[PDB]
Amino acid sequence: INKEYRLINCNTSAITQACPKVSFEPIPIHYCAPAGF
Amino acid sequence: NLWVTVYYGVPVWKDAETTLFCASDHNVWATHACVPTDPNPQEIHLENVTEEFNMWKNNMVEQMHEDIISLWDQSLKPCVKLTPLCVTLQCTNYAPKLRSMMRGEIKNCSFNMTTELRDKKQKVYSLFYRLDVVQINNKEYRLINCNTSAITQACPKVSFEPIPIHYCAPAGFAILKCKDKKFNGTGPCPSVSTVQCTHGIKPVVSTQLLLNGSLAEEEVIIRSENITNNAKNILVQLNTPVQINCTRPSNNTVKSIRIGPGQAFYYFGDVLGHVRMAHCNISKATWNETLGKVVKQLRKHFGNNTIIRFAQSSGGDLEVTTHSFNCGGEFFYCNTSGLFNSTWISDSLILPCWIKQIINMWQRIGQAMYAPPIQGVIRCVSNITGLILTRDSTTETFRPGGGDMRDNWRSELYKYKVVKIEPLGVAPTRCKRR
Amino acid sequence: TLQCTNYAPKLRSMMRGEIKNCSFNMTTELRDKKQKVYSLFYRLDVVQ
Amino acid sequence: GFLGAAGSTMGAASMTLTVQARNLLSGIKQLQARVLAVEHYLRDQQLLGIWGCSGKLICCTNVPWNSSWSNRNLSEIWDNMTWLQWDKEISNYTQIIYGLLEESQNQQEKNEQDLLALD
Amino acid sequence: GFLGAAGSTMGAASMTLTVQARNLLSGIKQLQARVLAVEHYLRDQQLLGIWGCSGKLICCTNVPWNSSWSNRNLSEIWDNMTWLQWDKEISNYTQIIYGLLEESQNQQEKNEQDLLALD
Amino acid sequence: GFLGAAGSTMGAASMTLTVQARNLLSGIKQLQARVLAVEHYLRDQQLLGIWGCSGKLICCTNVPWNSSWSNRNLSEIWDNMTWLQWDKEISNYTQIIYGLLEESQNQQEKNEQDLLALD
Ligand SMILES: *[C@@H]1O[C@H](CO)[C@@H](O[C@@H]2O[C@H](CO)[C@@H](O[C@@H]3O[C@H](CO)[C@@H](O)[C@H](O[C@H]4O[C@H](CO)[C@@H](O)[C@H](O)[C@@H]4O)[C@@H]3O)[C@H](O)[C@H]2NC(C)=O)[C@H](O)[C@H]1NC(C)=O
Ligand SMILES: *[C@@H]1O[C@H](CO)[C@@H](O[C@@H]2O[C@H](CO)[C@@H](O)[C@H](O)[C@H]2NC(C)=O)[C@H](O)[C@H]1NC(C)=O
Ligand SMILES: *[C@@H]1O[C@H](CO)[C@@H](O[C@@H]2O[C@H](CO)[C@@H](O)[C@H](O)[C@H]2NC(C)=O)[C@H](O)[C@H]1NC(C)=O
Ligand SMILES: *[C@@H]1O[C@H](CO)[C@@H](O)[C@H](O)[C@H]1NC(C)=O
Ligand SMILES: *[C@@H]1O[C@H](CO)[C@@H](O)[C@H](O)[C@H]1NC(C)=O
Ligand SMILES: *[C@@H]1O[C@H](CO)[C@@H](O)[C@H](O)[C@H]1NC(C)=O
Ligand SMILES: *[C@@H]1O[C@H](CO)[C@@H](O)[C@H](O)[C@H]1NC(C)=O
Ligand SMILES: *[C@@H]1O[C@H](CO)[C@@H](O)[C@H](O)[C@H]1NC(C)=O
Ligand SMILES: *[C@@H]1O[C@H](CO)[C@@H](O)[C@H](O)[C@H]1NC(C)=O
Ligand SMILES: *[C@@H]1O[C@H](CO)[C@@H](O)[C@H](O)[C@H]1NC(C)=O
Ligand SMILES: *[C@@H]1O[C@H](CO)[C@@H](O)[C@H](O)[C@H]1NC(C)=O
Ligand SMILES: *[C@@H]1O[C@H](CO)[C@@H](O)[C@H](O)[C@H]1NC(C)=O
Ligand SMILES: *[C@@H]1O[C@H](CO)[C@@H](O)[C@H](O)[C@H]1NC(C)=O
Ligand SMILES: *[C@@H]1O[C@H](CO)[C@@H](O)[C@H](O)[C@H]1NC(C)=O
Ligand SMILES: *[C@@H]1O[C@H](CO)[C@@H](O)[C@H](O)[C@H]1NC(C)=O
Ligand SMILES: *[C@@H]1O[C@H](CO)[C@@H](O)[C@H](O)[C@H]1NC(C)=O
Ligand SMILES: *[C@@H]1O[C@H](CO)[C@@H](O)[C@H](O)[C@H]1NC(C)=O
Ligand SMILES: *[C@@H]1O[C@H](CO)[C@@H](O)[C@H](O)[C@H]1NC(C)=O
Ligand SMILES: *[C@@H]1O[C@H](CO)[C@@H](O)[C@H](O)[C@H]1NC(C)=O
Ligand SMILES: *[C@@H]1O[C@H](CO)[C@@H](O)[C@H](O)[C@H]1NC(C)=O
Ligand SMILES: *[C@@H]1O[C@H](CO)[C@@H](O)[C@H](O)[C@H]1NC(C)=O
Ligand SMILES: *[C@@H]1O[C@H](CO)[C@@H](O)[C@H](O)[C@H]1NC(C)=O
Ligand SMILES: *[C@@H]1O[C@H](CO)[C@@H](O)[C@H](O)[C@H]1NC(C)=O
Ligand SMILES: *[C@@H]1O[C@H](CO)[C@@H](O)[C@H](O)[C@H]1NC(C)=O
Ligand SMILES: *[C@@H]1O[C@H](CO)[C@@H](O)[C@H](O)[C@H]1NC(C)=O
Ligand SMILES: *[C@@H]1O[C@H](CO)[C@@H](O)[C@H](O)[C@H]1NC(C)=O
Ligand SMILES: *[C@@H]1O[C@H](CO)[C@@H](O)[C@H](O)[C@H]1NC(C)=O
Repeated sequence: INKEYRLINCNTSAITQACPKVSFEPIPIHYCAPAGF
Repeated sequence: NLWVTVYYGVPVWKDAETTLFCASDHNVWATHACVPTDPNPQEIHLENVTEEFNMWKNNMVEQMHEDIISLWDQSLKPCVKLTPLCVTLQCTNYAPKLRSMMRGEIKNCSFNMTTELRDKKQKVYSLFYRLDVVQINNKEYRLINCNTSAITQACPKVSFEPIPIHYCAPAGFAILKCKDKKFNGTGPCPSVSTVQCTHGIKPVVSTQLLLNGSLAEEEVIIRSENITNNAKNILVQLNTPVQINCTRPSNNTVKSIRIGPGQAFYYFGDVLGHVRMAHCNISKATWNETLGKVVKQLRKHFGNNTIIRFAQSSGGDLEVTTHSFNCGGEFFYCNTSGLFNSTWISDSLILPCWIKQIINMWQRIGQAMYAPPIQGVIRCVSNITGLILTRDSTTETFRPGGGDMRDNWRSELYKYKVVKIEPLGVAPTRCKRR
Repeated sequence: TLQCTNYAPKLRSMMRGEIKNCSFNMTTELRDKKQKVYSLFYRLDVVQ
Repeated sequence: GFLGAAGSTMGAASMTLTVQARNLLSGIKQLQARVLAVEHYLRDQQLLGIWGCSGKLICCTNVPWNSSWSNRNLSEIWDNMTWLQWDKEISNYTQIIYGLLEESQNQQEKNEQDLLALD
Repeated sequence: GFLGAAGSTMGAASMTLTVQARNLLSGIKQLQARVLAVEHYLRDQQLLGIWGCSGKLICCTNVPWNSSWSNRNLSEIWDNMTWLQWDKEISNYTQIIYGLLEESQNQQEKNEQDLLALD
Repeated sequence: GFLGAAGSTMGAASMTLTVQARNLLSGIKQLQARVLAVEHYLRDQQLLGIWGCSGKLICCTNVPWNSSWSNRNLSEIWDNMTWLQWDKEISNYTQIIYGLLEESQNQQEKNEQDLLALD
């Protein structure tokens, strides 16, 4: 802050905690055309 | 010796109430779910077609206010909510020695304000108008919003300048335009033309006087649901514009602070010059001519031997008793006391204006918005193209009335009607199927 | 933090302890002012 | 032009059906509006289908004219009336005509099937 | 009424196809339901199209009956069985019948093009 | 296969029209995509309807070929060119052909109505 410190995000925005139950491991996603394309 | 023949695509339609599309060529009125307009809009005159129009039952007014309110709220939601500003204020007079009409109008209020760190608080001083800050018992005051609602800080990057919005029919439907000079908003119209989409309508917000609207070229048009029912408003469409120059002459300072993580509050600072009151300059000769045309049309409707009197609004809140308008994000309220002060028996007018930083638009109670301040001196020029009148037995006294934006929008949508196409029909012919 | 007592210290209607008379600091329209308020709660909502 | 013949006589107006037919097809409520327009179009196309007119703008049937629905002669109907006036004059009969058209097509389809059955 | 003939024999039920067909067209989830219903309707209309049956409810074709699909006689099929029983009877052959109808219509259209070419 | 004949000559590719016809009908943005696909399909079907082609996949008309649109002979067009190249070749003329087809169908329908009117 200038011992006394603050979180780096304090002067940018509120910080949201990600839900720990949700995995972040990438899952392959297939993109499919809509009918007519 | 006649048989039924079925025709598909028959030019027949019925009255319909359906959803219209947005079309328009940051601004608060910018709409993402809106399509660019037609570079060459089509209009087809319908020869020898007379059709009944009714502005009072037009279903596009309901869509107009619903779309404007929803768009407004959607634009305001993703902005800073001023929850830590509903605090006790300790206020004094900003300039106690002023003898102008701004004496007592601006108060210098102190409060303790939360900071980015929860552990730390910061005393802040700021100026407010006397209409936003109300006495609790120097003196102690509170913000009026604390009496009824929370405040959202409007995003300073969002402009409030009205952008003309076009309402386009969905496929299978069409919009008919009366396009008949001296049409009084009701009954048969012999000049009906078909349009796919209307011209642009600006979301201009005002009361008592209709700003930046369409002009009636042939003559002043007096429109009412029932011209002898005093419970309804009279919508007057002028045949000449009246130019009005409104300003906030003070050179105001703007300050900004951070109030929480990523949250910031913007506020009125000190005054960088002499304190002057906001006001509007209206030409007296032009208004005099406007009054003459309105009076002769009122005599035509109520009798040529009737004495007509204009007077100031008898009551209601500031949005009803005074004229209101937006200039560049600043919200002005003006007395108009010198415009509706005359009795008819048969060079420049300055109107004082007040500023309210916290407003309640569209008569909604429980919601409120705090506008950001704007730097320096603001001046705006607009046209008055219509009036709102309400009637009170020898003398008929009229007052501005107003207070309902659906009448202001109806005053523009009166020329258009929405219909549904009925492409199928039958007729007798001398024809048999094999 | 809630501070509670017995709303009805003497009764034999099987309600002798069903309704508590509780008080708390609460908040008010202005963040600077707090208002102590008293209200009644059922024993099923309030737990020690 | 679209609906340009709306004020024209019925005879002249019958030659402009193409324009309205093309002009019947040209954010949750915008999608709803498009779906409703599609539903109305499909209802009209199905109604033409049941009448055996799915591929035509103008089709003749075998249902006779009652003459009680309108006793005007063809010259008066086609030259001295607009389609709006005609639609108003038979507003009380349209669903009866529709029912008769459906019955006529059913009889035509069964008779056609029986004629095709012959060797 | 809608499905009123569902329990009737196939012959009698063939005379009520119009009411059942007309009733096929009659926040986000209901809009999805409307779109799905439209898609199914259009799938049926396109299936009739590729078979050359888009213009009518009862469409005779040029594909012969295999007799392996069902060896019941014509009288038994139309006078004794219901449409639900018939659907069960040939539920395993629909994908073959539709393909044959498609091929038959393709050959019919090519033959029509060759016949029209004759001066 | 879908577009399997896309690289084939126009003649050979004309035999797979039913594959494309069947396959073209196979969170709010996804419903919007489905509705737009339906609208494009219906506009194409309406366009065939106004031309009087009903449900036919290969529709022969009464509009002559002008030869200014493309001066290739029939054999060169069908045997030595693909549909992609052909479609690009005449991309500047498509709306003229469409207008001529609509006018031709309107005249055909009026002529048929007048022929049916004869006793
Ligand atoms: C009726 O129509 C008239 C005609 O347009 C309209 O007057 C116009 O109002 C707008 C909005 O106030 C004016 O646009 C502003 O003009 C000032 C001139 O000093 C500019 O400084 C403004 O830009 C500043 O503010 C912007 C944010 O609002 C910033 O993004 C920008 O960077 C600047 O800081 C802005 O351009 C417009 O100039 C006038 N028209 C004329 C001819 O002056 C009138 O307001 C309409 N009636 C009503 C009731 O709105
Ligand atoms: C609102 O009032 C405060 C308190 O008087 C003003 O701040 C003081 O201003 C005087 C000079 O006018 C200074 O000598 C003091 O040191 C200031 N004290 C603090 C704590 O600021 C403040 O300027 C006033 N607001 C405006 C806009 O003038
Ligand atoms: C409205 O009119 C008044 C006077 O009729 C204007 O006031 C003048 O403003 C100028 C601006 O520099 C001053 O120099 C004059 O001394 C003022 N005179 C008076 C009598 O007030 C005012 O500026 C006008 N406002 C607008 C927006 O046009
Ligand atoms: C505070 O914000 C500024 C920009 O507003 C940024 O440059 C600075 O790095 C921030 N503080 C920290 C500790 O990151
Ligand atoms: C801010 O809090 C302190 C706490 O002692 C108080 O004395 C002061 O008056 C508060 N400021 C205002 C403007 O009420
Ligand atoms: C709060 O709202 C009520 C509603 O009428 C009003 O009477 C009261 O005066 C308001 N408070 C202040 C301080 O004006
Ligand atoms: C509007 O003008 C028509 C013209 O005939 C008249 O019949 C009708 O009563 C008028 N309505 C009003 C409200 O002025
Ligand atoms: C119009 O207002 C007059 C005023 O008394 C009343 O007598 C009349 O019945 C009203 N008519 C309608 C249609 O509202
Ligand atoms: C508004 O300002 C312009 C600026 O030149 C001026 O010409 C015009 O007369 C003013 N309006 C009035 C009513 O004086
Ligand atoms: C216009 O001004 C003249 C000035 O003498 C006045 O007599 C007349 O009544 C005015 N007209 C109106 C409608 O105010
Ligand atoms: C307008 O001026 C009149 C003049 O007497 C005054 O009574 C009235 O209160 C003023 N209105 C406002 C909103 O100041
Ligand atoms: C209102 O009109 C009267 C004349 O009837 C006049 O004496 C008075 O000064 C006027 N007031 C205003 C604010 O125009
Ligand atoms: C108002 O204050 C700003 C602050 O820098 C200055 O740039 C501007 O010139 C001032 N305007 C007037 C009219 O004093
Ligand atoms: C006001 O009216 C005049 C009349 O000529 C016109 O030129 C001007 O553009 C109008 N301005 C607005 C903002 O309507
Ligand atoms: C209210 O707060 C005071 C301290 O400010 C505390 O002593 C008191 O017990 C609180 N009241 C209740 C009911 O907890
Ligand atoms: C409109 O009426 C006039 C009357 O002379 C006629 O000549 C004209 O053809 C009519 N047009 C239509 C579209 O009905
Ligand atoms: C004409 O309509 C009347 C209405 O009751 C009916 O009785 C009559 O049989 C109808 N005639 C024909 C030929 O349809
Ligand atoms: C059609 O009927 C009207 C009266 O209904 C009559 O004046 C006209 O001459 C009739 N025309 C023919 C061709 O019968
Ligand atoms: C249809 O019936 C209503 C019932 O009142 C009647 O008013 C109307 O004139 C009728 N129209 C026709 C064309 O028979
Ligand atoms: C059910 O079977 C009986 C047996 O005769 C028959 O009369 C009746 O019509 C059948 N139900 C239906 C809906 O056909
Ligand atoms: C009947 O179906 C069988 C299936 O294997 C087939 O081999 C046979 O040729 C078919 N007969 C006819 C006449 O289609
Ligand atoms: C048709 O099948 C039914 C089923 O029981 C049988 O009763 C009938 O005799 C059969 N007719 C012929 C001609 O095979
Ligand atoms: C369909 O095939 C399954 C086995 O694949 C068989 O059990 C069933 O009976 C068959 N049904 C019909 C109606 O052929
Ligand atoms: C591709 O070109 C080769 C070259 O001879 C030819 O044999 C083959 O059949 C062509 N295939 C298609 C699909 O055009
Ligand atoms: C054929 O093309 C020429 C090129 O200008 C044009 O003049 C002629 O009218 C066209 N003919 C047809 C039938 O399109
Ligand atoms: C088609 O045109 C080309 C152009 O040179 C020519 O070589 C070829 O022989 C022509 N074929 C026919 C069948 O005319
Ligand atoms: C079509 O127009 C483009 C320019 O828009 C041109 O380059 C191209 O050659 C044209 N093709 C034909 C076949 O006219």
